[PDB]
Amino acid sequence: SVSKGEKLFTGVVPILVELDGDVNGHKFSVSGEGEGDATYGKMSLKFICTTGKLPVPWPTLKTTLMQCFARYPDHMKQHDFFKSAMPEGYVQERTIFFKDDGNYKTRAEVKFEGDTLVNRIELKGVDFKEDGNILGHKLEYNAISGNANITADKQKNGIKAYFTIRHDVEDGSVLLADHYQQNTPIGDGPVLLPDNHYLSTQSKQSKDPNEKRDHMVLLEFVTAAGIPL
Repeated sequence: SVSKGEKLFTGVVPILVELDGDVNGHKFSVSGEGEGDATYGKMSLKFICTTGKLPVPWPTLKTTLMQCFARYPDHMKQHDFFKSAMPEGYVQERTIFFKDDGNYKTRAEVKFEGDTLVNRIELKGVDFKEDGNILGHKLEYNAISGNANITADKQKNGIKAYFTIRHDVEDGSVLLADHYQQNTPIGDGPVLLPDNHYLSTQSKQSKDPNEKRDHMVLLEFVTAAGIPL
């Protein structure tokens, strides 16, 4: 027996995201909603800080706030761990090390609740500088793109990923955010353990002009690559 989780993604899937965060004791929550269309690698999303002003920059939360919506080429479909874990889902854990600043540790469960793909997340950040580029809100609000490298993790029946995001800082410098990721299935069914490959993300990031809450609107396109036909 093999998984049939990928069949859950052939159409447009509603998305719901919930995050509770605590960075240097500053607590906050974020909710998000939108839709995923994995056939085209697409997600349309809007996130809102439900506790008032977000105490860290939106760009620092982007990667934390659903690699199951990636478009895998037909010739790479046997390497799509993320959909194979569905509907029971996966746990996604990261540590994100911000160069010369603190780190985020995140734990998420990504799974279906009925027809909705839900991403529930805890985030804890420690050791940040109150006057640094993060807690001081010195990061440009601009889209991020680029690659997430994926490798099998057979010992955990899952995957690992690694990549670094280069956040633009308002002084023209770059803040490097070194990501280390581990995903494990929640259910006990069959999963796909991939050969090495990457996910490439193209993003367009905006504000809703009528929205008074602190928020972020994204249009993301994510494609698997790195294995030749």
